[PDB]
Amino acid sequence: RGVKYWFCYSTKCYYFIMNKTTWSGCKANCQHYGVPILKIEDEDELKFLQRHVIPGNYWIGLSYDKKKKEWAWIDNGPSKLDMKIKKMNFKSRGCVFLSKARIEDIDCNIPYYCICGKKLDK
Amino acid sequence: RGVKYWFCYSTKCYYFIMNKTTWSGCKANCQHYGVPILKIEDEDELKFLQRHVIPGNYWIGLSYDKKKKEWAWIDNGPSKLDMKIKKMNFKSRGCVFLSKARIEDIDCNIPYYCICGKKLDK
Amino acid sequence: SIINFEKL
Amino acid sequence: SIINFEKL
Amino acid sequence: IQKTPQIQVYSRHPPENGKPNILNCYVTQFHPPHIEIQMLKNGKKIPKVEMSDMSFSKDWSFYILAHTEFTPTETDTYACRVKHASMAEPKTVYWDRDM
Amino acid sequence: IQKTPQIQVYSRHPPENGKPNILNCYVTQFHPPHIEIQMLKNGKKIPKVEMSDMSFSKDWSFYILAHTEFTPTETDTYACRVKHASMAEPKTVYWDRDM
Amino acid sequence: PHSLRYFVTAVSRPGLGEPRYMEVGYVDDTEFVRFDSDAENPRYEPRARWMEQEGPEYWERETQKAKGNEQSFRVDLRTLLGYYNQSKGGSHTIQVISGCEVGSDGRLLRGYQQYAYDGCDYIALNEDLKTWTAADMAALITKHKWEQAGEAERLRAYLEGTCVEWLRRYLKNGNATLLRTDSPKAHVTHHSRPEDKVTLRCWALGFYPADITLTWQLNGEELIQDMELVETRPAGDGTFQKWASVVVPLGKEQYYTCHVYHQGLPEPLTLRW
Amino acid sequence: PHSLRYFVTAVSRPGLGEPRYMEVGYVDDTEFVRFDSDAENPRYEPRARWMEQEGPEYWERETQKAKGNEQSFRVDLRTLLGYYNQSKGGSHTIQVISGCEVGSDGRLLRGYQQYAYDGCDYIALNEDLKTWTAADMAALITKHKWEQAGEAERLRAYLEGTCVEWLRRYLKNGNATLLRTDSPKAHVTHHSRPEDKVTLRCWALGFYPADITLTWQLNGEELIQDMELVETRPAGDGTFQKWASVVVPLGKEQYYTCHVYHQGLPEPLTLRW
Repeated sequence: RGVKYWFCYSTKCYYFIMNKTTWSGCKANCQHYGVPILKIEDEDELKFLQRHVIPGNYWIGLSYDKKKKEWAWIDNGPSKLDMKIKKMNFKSRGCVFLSKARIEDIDCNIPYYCICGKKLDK
Repeated sequence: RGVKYWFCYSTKCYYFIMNKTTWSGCKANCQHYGVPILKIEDEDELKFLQRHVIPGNYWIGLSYDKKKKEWAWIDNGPSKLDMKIKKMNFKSRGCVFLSKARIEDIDCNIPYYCICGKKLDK
Repeated sequence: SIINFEKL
Repeated sequence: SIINFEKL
Repeated sequence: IQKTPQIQVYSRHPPENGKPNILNCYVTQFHPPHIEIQMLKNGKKIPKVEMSDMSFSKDWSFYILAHTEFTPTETDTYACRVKHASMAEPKTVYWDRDM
Repeated sequence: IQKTPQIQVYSRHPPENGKPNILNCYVTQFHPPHIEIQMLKNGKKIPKVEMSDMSFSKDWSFYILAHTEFTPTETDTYACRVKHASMAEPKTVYWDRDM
Repeated sequence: PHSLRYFVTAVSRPGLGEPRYMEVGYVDDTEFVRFDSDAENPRYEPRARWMEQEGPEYWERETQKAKGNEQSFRVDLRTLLGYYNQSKGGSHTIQVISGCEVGSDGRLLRGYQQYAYDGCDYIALNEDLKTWTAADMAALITKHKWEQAGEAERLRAYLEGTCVEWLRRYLKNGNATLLRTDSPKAHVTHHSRPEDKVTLRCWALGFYPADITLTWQLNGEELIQDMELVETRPAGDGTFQKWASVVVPLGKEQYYTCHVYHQGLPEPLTLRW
Repeated sequence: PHSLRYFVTAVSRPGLGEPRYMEVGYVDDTEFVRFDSDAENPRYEPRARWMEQEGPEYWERETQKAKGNEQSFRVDLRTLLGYYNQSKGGSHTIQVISGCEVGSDGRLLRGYQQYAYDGCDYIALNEDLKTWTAADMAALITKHKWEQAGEAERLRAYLEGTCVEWLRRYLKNGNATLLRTDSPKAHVTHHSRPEDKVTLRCWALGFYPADITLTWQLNGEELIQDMELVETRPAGDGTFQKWASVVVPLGKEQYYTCHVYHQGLPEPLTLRW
């Protein structure tokens, strides 16, 4: 089955899976339609995303690394996004979601919507 | 030389030539970078364009046809854009431009900026 | 007969 | 001690 | 908005036929907050059950715990029937000691 | 905003050496409206010239017509020097009967 | 069809007194009235002969209305200065366009009011003639205002009646003018050039109204591409001139033709060198 | 680190009297106070033993503050009903989150106030603790308001001092609790299945706090993909349980391992059937 939708913005296109899954849910789907689970590059892109998105929570490629004692993006690369909204350290686990007004850390096993980001400029 | 910039929105990408030319100026350039001189499909797309654009006038694929006694788009196809802002008939010539708050008919030989539209969904 | 303008 | 809320 | 609840019918301590215990029906991730939860010891209602006070998580979805002392075995089948807007029909869920 | 002017130094009636006439310097498509226009009959200023009243087109750019009676030929070279913000140096333009 | 368009200009000028204020109105494509501040005696005077058909009250009426407007704007220059956050040391410009159009049936086809701050759209009423479209956050401020103040409502009435109604009078006050048509006189001129080629020039002069169309073709198809062209210009005697040229292989001159389309030309013109 | 989070719930209910109002507060991950409207005597009572260390004035103080809030909201339900353009016949919900956090050094790490209308973000103060982010045009209305009313300014003070300050007391009022740690008891269970395969289940029970991590690996790498998992659940006696299972080729059972990471486990646990 599945309900999906893809839309491009600036010099990147996104995939919006309107089917609830766990964090791994997207990561999988995402790479299965061949599009990494989303990664936010700068504050502008987030604002866009928060205004475009349909009311609800969406998983994004940003989870804590039980190993790397720290948070990292799906491409394990850096972001111009200065977020230090203090999250998951001391001792336990991961993940992050988006909504039209927030970006927040919570259990990776909660069913949310998916966002796969594909930087066209490749 | 030339100053250009390309940015995608929804399921289409655009080319924004920040170099003043006549209507033919774009039509040419546009097809030379291989992107038809822009065509507006619906009111949403126009709003987007009027808000994204940098302050100034831009030519778009919408001119009068001295032959076809009437206005038509570059693909000589239809538009869901109901514009009937009354323009150029009785007897003489053509073209249209955009700005962050208007869509207007004027001489085709005035130097404005360019907009080439490329519907990705192809 | 130009209309009379409302302030911005 | 919950803060006291301002109206929407 | 409208979100479907999630149910789990598990017990406190390891299932031991003939020994008393407590049966939990943890209904989470739903909206509107208006919800109705029941426990069945075979298909019949149960001692009106204790309704833990409701709350919600960062995500805004609501949570709640319905619990009622029970003595399992192979006696009867226990379940939890959750009526709620979001859903079409009353979704029920059976306990599974081995779950 | 800041836009560069456009100039055209043309005459009313067909250029006829020794016959009087009128020389036009049509400065259009500029901004700010603050502009300075001059006519040169060789390089020297001319009878302060008549400045048509300014206006602007749908596009917002400004227009204006500077005109001054003149008798051409091969006598001298006529031009129009336009000072204006937008530009770096005073852009001048020479008449071209054959233009 | 016919129109009545008023063009407004307000320009502040640091250390040089009150902003300069100009009000120019055009019927179709003709300046029938003017109002300047700087001018000795700022009297909303006429620019059309036929405008003599208006008594001293029209003049006087329109002159006060104007002095009024002149004032609203100085405030608007100040208003905008506040919006954007710009000092009192900078020159700025306000541009407005008010008017309406009617078809053969005098029935209003399209009316409008459009603003521009410093040569760029500020805000403009929509075709719907009830909702506005803003250029930037600043305009939003004004839009917020004008929305509650039901400005678009009041401007809707002006465009339907008032305007269209005045747009009737004027037309009668000078029909034997704003309806005249002068036929574009055309010809071609030969011009030698480097490394052997040639420039054929197509002239159109003393025509009226202003929009005419000049194009070159080669064995059938238009050379809308690779042909120089100038913006239609004013001769000075109510007429307009314009030309279009093109470079052609010397000797093979005759294979080209010039086309002149104009509302004075029942049939388009064909020229050749 | 430590936090103080208050969770607000307002729900209108047509033909059933005033909206229902609930105020629940949590320290870190513990409910230390509650305030319901419907309840016989709406007294902002305690849910934590250590909260006995507060005289009758704290209670009384917090109960009036609450009854006050309860009121502001009924108005807000009405406010929003007006914004969106919805009738008096519909049930709606307001959700707020107020609280703050401090690091080992009690120095405020992150504070916040977040709203949600009908299960969806309405508006929320930014990390900057001075600017807001709205979800829809409706929120913009409120934002416009709160901006001029300098609300974010006033909310900035609460989060820095007031909150963090109260967040100190409580912690001392019951340190010997909000710091306890129960070790997850773990084990695996074998289960037969169709067409020959098997389900190994990893159990973790009676642990505290709530976040623990359960994962299966195969010869080194985690099977974060193709492994069932349940949401951590509450046993009912302050403890939490959770399990994770996976299907493995019968016979080849030993090639799998279960990993338990928890702040009570100095070292992660390793299990096997």
